Amino acid sequence: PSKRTYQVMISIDDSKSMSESGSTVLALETLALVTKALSLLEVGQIAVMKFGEQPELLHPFDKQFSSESGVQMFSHFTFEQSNTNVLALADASMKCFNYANTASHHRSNSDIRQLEIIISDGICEDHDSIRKLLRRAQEEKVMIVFVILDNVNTQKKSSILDIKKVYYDTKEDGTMDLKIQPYIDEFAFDYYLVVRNIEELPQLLSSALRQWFQ
Repeated sequence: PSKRTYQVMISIDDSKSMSESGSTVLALETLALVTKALSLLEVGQIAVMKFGEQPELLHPFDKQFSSESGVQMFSHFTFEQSNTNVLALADASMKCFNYANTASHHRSNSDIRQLEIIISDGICEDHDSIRKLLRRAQEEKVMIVFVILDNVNTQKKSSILDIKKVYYDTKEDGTMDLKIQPYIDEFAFDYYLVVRNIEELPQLLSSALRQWFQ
């Protein structure tokens, strides 16, 4: 291995689609599985935010310093058990955008890449907001990762159609452009991927590793 100084914020969806237990459990437990199994070394730490209709910081980078804090605090931070929210993308984005990056920037006084991991199931109700959110991230040199839930909490046939329908509509109505949602992810480096479950994480980590590298 070799030097890779950076810090990471992980933002986990707390909207209505997370109301199915499969979505919340796998997303939060996996973050916890990773964190617990992870040599969360000096190279970079993890800050975690929850977000629905509004973002909530669950904890700062160095707050749940001990994995034990995570062992108990995942319950402390239980996501809505029966979720009825929407994703206020613009706010969730600006909250972690400003917080994680500013905190990292000041906190460590060093050569740290700013990475944000986005865990959600797809297109947001206000995805149009991306044109500015993207703009801001670009200007500020902020790196992101987008993990797309298969439109969880909707019939599997609908997980597909809900997102493809936006595309289908995009094709006819010249007003519309699905691209704005995928757009936020500059996939040349800031790759995004639709997944079924937590076992696609090794792909992410590995792809991300090369981006962690350089």
